Amino acid sequence: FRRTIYLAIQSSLDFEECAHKLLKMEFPESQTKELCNMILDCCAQQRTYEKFFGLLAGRFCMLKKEYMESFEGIFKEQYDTIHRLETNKLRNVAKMFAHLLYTDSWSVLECIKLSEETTTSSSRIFVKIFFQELCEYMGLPKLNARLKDETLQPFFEDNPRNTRFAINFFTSIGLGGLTDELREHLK
Amino acid sequence: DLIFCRKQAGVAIGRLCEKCDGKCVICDSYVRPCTLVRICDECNYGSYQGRCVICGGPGVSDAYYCKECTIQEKDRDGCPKIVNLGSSK
Amino acid sequence: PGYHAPVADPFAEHRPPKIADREDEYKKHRRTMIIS
Amino acid sequence: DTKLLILALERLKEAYSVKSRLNQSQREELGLIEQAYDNPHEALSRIKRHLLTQRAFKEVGIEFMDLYSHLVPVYDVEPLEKITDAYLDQYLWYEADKRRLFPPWIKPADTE
Amino acid sequence: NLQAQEEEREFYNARRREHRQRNDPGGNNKEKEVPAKEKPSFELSGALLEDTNTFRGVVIKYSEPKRWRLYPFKNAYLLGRHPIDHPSCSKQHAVFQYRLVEYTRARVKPYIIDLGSGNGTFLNNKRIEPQRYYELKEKDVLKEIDDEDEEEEEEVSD
Amino acid sequence: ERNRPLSDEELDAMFPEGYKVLPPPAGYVPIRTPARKLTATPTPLGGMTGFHMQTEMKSVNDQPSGNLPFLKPDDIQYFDKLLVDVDESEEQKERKIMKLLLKIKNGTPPMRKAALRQITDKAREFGAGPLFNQILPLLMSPTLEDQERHLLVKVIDRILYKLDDLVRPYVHKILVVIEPLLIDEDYYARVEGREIISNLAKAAGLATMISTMRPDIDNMDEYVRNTTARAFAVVASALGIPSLLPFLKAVCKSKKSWQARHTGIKIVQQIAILMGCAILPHLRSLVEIIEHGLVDEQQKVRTISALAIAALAEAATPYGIESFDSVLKPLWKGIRQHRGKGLAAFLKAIGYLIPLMDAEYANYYTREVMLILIREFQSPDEEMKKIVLKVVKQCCGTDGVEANYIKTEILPPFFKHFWQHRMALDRRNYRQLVDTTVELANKVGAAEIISRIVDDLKDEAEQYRKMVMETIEKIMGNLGAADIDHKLEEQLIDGILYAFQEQTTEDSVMLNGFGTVVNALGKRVKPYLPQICGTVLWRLNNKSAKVRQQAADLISRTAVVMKTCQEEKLMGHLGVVLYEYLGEEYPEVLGSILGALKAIVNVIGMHKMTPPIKDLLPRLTPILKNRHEKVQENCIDLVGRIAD
Amino acid sequence: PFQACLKVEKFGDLILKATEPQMVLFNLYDDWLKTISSYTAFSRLILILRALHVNNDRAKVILKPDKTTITEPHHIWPTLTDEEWIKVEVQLKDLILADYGKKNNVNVASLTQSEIRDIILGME
Amino acid sequence: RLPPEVNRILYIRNLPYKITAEEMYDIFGKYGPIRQIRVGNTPETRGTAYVVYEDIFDAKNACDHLSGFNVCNRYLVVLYYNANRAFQKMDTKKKEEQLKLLKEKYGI
Amino acid sequence: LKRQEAIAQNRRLTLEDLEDSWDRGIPRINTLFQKDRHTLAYDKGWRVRTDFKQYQVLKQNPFWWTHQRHDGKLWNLNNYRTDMIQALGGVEGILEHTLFKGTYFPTWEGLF
Amino acid sequence: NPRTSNEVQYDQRLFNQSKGMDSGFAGGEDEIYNVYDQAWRGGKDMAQSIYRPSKNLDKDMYG
Amino acid sequence: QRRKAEKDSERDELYAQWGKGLAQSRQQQQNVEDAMKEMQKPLARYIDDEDLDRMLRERPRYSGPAPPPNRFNIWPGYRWDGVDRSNGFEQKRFARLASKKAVEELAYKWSVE
Amino acid sequence: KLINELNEREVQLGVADKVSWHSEYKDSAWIFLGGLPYELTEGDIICVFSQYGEIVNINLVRDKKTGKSKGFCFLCYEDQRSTILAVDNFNGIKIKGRTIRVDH
Ligand SMILES: [Zn+2]
Ligand SMILES: [Zn+2]
Ligand SMILES: [Zn+2]
Repeated sequence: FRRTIYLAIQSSLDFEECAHKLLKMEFPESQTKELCNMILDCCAQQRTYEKFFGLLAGRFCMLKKEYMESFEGIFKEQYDTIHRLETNKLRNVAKMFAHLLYTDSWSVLECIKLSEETTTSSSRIFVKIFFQELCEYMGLPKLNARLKDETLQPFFEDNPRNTRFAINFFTSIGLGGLTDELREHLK
Repeated sequence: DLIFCRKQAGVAIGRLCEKCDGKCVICDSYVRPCTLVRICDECNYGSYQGRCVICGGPGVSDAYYCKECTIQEKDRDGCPKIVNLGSSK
Repeated sequence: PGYHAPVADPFAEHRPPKIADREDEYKKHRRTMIIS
Repeated sequence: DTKLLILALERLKEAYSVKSRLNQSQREELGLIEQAYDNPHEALSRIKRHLLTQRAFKEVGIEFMDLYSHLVPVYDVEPLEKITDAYLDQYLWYEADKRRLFPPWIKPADTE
Repeated sequence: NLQAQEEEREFYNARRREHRQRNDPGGNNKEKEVPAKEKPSFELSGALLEDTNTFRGVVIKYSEPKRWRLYPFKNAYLLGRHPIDHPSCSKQHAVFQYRLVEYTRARVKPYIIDLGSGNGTFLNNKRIEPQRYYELKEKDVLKEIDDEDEEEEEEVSD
Repeated sequence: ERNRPLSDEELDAMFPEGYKVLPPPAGYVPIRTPARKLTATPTPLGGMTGFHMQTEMKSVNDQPSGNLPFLKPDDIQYFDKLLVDVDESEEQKERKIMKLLLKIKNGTPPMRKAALRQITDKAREFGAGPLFNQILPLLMSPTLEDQERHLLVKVIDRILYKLDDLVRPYVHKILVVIEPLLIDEDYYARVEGREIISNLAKAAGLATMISTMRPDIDNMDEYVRNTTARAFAVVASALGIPSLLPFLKAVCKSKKSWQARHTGIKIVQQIAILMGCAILPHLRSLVEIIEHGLVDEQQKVRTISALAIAALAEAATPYGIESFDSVLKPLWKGIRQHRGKGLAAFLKAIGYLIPLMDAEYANYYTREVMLILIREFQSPDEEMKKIVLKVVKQCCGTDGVEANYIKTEILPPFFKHFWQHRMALDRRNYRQLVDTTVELANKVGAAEIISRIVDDLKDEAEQYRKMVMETIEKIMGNLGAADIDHKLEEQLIDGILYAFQEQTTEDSVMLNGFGTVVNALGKRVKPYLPQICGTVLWRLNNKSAKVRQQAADLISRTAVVMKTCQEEKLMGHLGVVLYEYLGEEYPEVLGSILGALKAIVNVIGMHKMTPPIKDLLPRLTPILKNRHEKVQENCIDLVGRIAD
Repeated sequence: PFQACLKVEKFGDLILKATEPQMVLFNLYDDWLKTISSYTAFSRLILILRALHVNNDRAKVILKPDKTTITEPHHIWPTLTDEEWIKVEVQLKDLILADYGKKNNVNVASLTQSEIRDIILGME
Repeated sequence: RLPPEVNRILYIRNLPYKITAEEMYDIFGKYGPIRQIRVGNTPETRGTAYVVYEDIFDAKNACDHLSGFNVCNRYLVVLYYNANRAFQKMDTKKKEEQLKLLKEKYGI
Repeated sequence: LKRQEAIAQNRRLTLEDLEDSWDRGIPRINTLFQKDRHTLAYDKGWRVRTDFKQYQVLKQNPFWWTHQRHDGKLWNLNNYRTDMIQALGGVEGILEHTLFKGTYFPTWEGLF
Repeated sequence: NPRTSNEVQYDQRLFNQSKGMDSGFAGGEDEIYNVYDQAWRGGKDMAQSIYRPSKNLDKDMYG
Repeated sequence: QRRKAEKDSERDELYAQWGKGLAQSRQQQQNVEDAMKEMQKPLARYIDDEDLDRMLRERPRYSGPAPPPNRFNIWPGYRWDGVDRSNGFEQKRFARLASKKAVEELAYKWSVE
Repeated sequence: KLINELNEREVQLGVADKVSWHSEYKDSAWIFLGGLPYELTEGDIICVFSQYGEIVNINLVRDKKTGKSKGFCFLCYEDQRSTILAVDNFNGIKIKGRTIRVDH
């Protein structure tokens, strides 16, 4: 199954065609986790970020309710390898989730946390990018909305120290225009 | 620049390399090898053991005189090992 | 451009293929010899 | 100067790079360019001598490359004047870029 | 049991090391890593000589307040007694090495550094202690106590 | 140093004739005096440059007349006088017409030829003075080529075949430029230099040379002293030893300073090298000169002295032993007490001496030398290792030395310290090592040496493998393969194949090596053939241009062995298999192929050829167009063998 | 040395954990057959097994040199490139030959190519 | 950090026959104090000059910036002047007096 | 940024910190490090000369727009070959269409 | 005296990798091929020799 | 004579262990730790703990400036003079080796034609 | 002086590493610096040769009576590759006008 996916995806122009080629084959559904695990790995492992492999993962979600679930899971599966993956492929990912999350395939984030406690310098960069991409689409205002209604905590709190780590860290990223309220809270 | 040494002819046999192999020394010819070459160990010694009488490579054979130079008796003069008018090495 | 200008001989490659200097620091005292 | 002459000579060499047996005139061109590598200062002085003097050149061959729609003119010059002109061109563009002759709106530009 | 062995060892610098590594004599105050001339730093500022930053020197003989010359700092400089020192000074009180003026990068900024001249040096008639770079600002004055001369600094403007 | 201030007479010394000194002002001169102070002062002051846009004569000079082949941008300084076109109004016209030099230096080959003759026949006319005045600067030029140098050397020769009494004032003025030719990396440059100094010294007079070259003996720099010594060597070859003897014999006894005696002794040496075998008659007088330096208080003189004895004895190959006689007893004594280079030098001398002694006296004396020889294997000095190496050759290559003593005392340290990857990478150490090992084999026998060095055929580096390979080659060349046992022979053939299977460069050593090994083994090699020729075919493919030619040649040299043992299938193989490659487009391969066919023809006869000649020969016929050389060579050869 | 193949953690663990007789499949070549021929992969296999049979853990040192070297769940042996494979192969040949000559008191630079091939491949 | 062949003397050419030593001293006087300067007054050597400075690095900066530098319509030929060649027109002598002086004054 | 951090650290940059972007960018950043880079710094207007090569030379250049020496190589097709062989069934299946088993080569790993 | 320079500039390992000038790739001739930058396999890519034997390194590093 | 012969002999231990390369010995020591990894980690893959922290981070020593690259990458000692004294064979040897890599590629480019 | 020409025959011929003649030793740190200037001392040569490594202990030969250097030192580093680097690199060096020699 894993090999057939690759060949179907490498064959097809567009992102539309690979899904048609893939669905058409009517490969067994439960595997609908690992398949998608395949797509996330197959391009992300692939050398540079390309728009195609990210779109495919998402459509594959809208067509069946599970595919969406299959993805959100696979995003979780990252925690274990947030440190482990080498510092290129984070450049493919950060954006690559950026494009599922700008286009609504946000609150699944919340699971992600900012602490010197446990964050991988890997993970640090991962999330770093993720915002420096998703911003560049929503443009830091619609992002103001999405956050303000988000209730993302492990990211956004207690822990005045961790509010220095948070807010400071978003001065480092550079956006730091959604860190205001927290600045007030420091005070 | 290139001329004979003409030291006294000894009993040492002449030695020619690959290149010069067939040539009779003085007549420059390949015809009728008959008699044998003799040069002094002053000309042939050491690094010159089995050295070419001409170019300075290892001798693979022995030079034979023609019949032409035989009757004109030139083979009896001084040792015909060519010396360049610098040293011989 | 100024960054590529910050990033800013082959004849001296092919010309030096002709002849050579060949020599050490000991021999170059030759250059200090006046005529007679 | 050596820089420029080198560039131009490479450029000329690039047309023949595949190099089948070519022909006589082309042979003259390779041999003469090859000459220019060995004794560059000679070539440079000869060139500057032309540029200071000769006002009369030899006849240029012409032929048409066929694109099946619109034909493309193609010119052929004797090698000497090709090396001379080539160096003239690398030089002119170099000085030109240094002095900011061409304003930015002219864009078959090196940058992009 | 006074001196067990008459020689022992050193573990110390050699005169030929520090000698060969700095020679005009051997000098002190080797330029730090930062030092860069001021004109090229006005080239990275994109400044032609009109709007460029050039530090001109101004002389006043300490007894009589003007120009014996006027000096550019743009072309570090070794302030010393006169031959070794580039910025030679006729002052008889200056040690063979008096001081140095190095432009450094922190921006292209002027700096004055005393070499620990025996007398010292006064800045705005207020001395500075040896062995640290002290930034200078325009209109500041150089001559430790009352000094045959005075000096002033000017940026080129107006 | 060269920056020391100068004086107006010194100023008038440098520049040539016809120039004036100027003050423009006294004031601009005062600007030049303040300039030093103002090089600091006015550089710290206001300054800048700018340009304005305005519309716009251009003079210049190449060398025009008719042609005048081109001038490098520097050579102008020399040839500037030719550039000006003022013409047709005495000596100034001879210097002006002498620029035919320029035609010799740069231009087309014909211009160089015709120019060269024209200046040859004008020698007697122009005289040596103007020529050398206009040459020696060029041959002194810092930018001088290789070729240009050599050509100016040629013109100096050709003009010095004519001018005889004329050159007397210029002799030193010549040698100063020429002596650097004697010490050079190029060999042909050296034989040329020796030749032209020969022509100069013989051309000039003896007293001219002598009286000329004295002041260079005590010159501060040792360079001029050295190259000057080789100069005296050349002139002494010219005018003979006995004529120049009293000069030398006077020099080595000079009581002023040691440097002189050092020079003169070096002269004795370079005479030894140059004259070589021909030293023989005056050997006694020469020794009687040099002997007094061995005991001198200075060290150099002692060292270079004993070295010169070495060179003598080496050119003295055995004769004149008693002439060295009085020299010995001090030397042996010195052998005890010395540390460092001088010791090794003595070992060099004594080394070349021992073959010249009597096997009885040299028995004792030798047995004494062996001790120190042993002890001194271990020094890091490479000069040391060279000396003690060649020594071990001569001492232990003596007929009056016992095998077992060498086998025990010497061989284990010998292969320990001497066989290492420091040596083989060097050239001289490589060769000399080869020779010494060869001779040790010549005494102790074959199976020992080879048996110890076989395991190194499989060592990583090439040059090392090359070394042991050529060593095995020469050994089995002399002693013969009969001594070799069975197992060591398995390690042999496997070693030789293995080493042969990895070839970084193309060279004969591996090939001649293999061939000699096999032809020496005779038919003891027969069980090994199928492995050989299997390797021969598989390699006979590989990747083309590198190894095809080499495997082919391997067949060529292994032909007779593949014949006499009567393996006919193998001759079928090589016959038609090689027959098939005759369509190979790479010439350097095809040549080796035809060669292999040739060698196969000389073993199996005409009517038994597995590729019957009816097939073969017309298949050869079209190849004769093939241009590139080796093909034409081997091809025509084979067409010759079959056609005959 | 098909016996030493069960010294691998995965196989021995599987068998010791097995509660019923059952047939299981594996691919010992992993994905190798993509870049290489069958038989050559067979040589690499024999090298790996034998090497596991002699020094065991030290062969594991070769096969697990850098913690940045990983093995995928679908595969028995770590993922390596062809250069890496040639190197580790040389190292394994070194393990086998060195220990054989250490047992038999033979200088193993002196063995032949035929002998080495035999020793590695099987009984001589 | 210098090539050895360059020397304190520079041969300078492509000069006019009218040219003034005022322009000479002025222009060349940028790089350092002039040791002195000669100019060919003779039929062949007219148009050529030699410049000599108190220091070599002076001349180095000179040929650096003065390379192909312009005067009137002309681009001057600027080369580092050779050595030896024609020298012996003068002699080695007059060392005795000065050496006797340094042996007298300082006594060394 | 990598230049600025290197400046403040005074330590010059290595290969690895640039291994990320090595092949990326329209100038193809690696082209800074070309050995001959000097010479190319003095070449100007190359892009237009390529446009007018069609008149000087008979043959038709499709690549006229760029040049690998100034702009680098803007594509890497190395994958396309591997994926091609995969789609055809791998090496062996392809060889099953050939004479390879005729040549009696032990393996195809050494086909040259 | 340290040997100092303004800024840092760049290392060396890379600062001289790819050829120079060279120019694109022929006028644009068909005959050229040249599409691929590296060879297919590692057979000729991987090493000059697939096999060299020895225990030299072995019995040295062994101990 | 026990303590004295152990001054000379235990100095044979001291200068013997020192002779070779104290730097070299520690690297050898690390391998010994590796053997320990083998006993517990027979065939490690991925998430097992050493790999975990492993990818979870990605005695004076000389301070000033930078030390030019050394094939073997060794920082200079504490009090090192801070000046490059060399024949430059490292760079050129360093540069030349790099040049060859370019050569193998431009060698290939040849092959397709 | 002979060293540098051995490194040129080693680089020119494509020796390729481990067959290098620094593999001659593998057992030895201590290096030999001869032709050294007499004014030099411990701390100095330590400061210059700690460049390519960390030098553990050096014994410089200084004549026992007069107590001045005989002109050479045997040095010992902490690392061998420092020795390989030092012999292959620091050789043919100018110090105080005189070119030092190094070797294993
Ligand atoms: Zn003779
Ligand atoms: Zn010959
Ligand atoms: Zn004859």
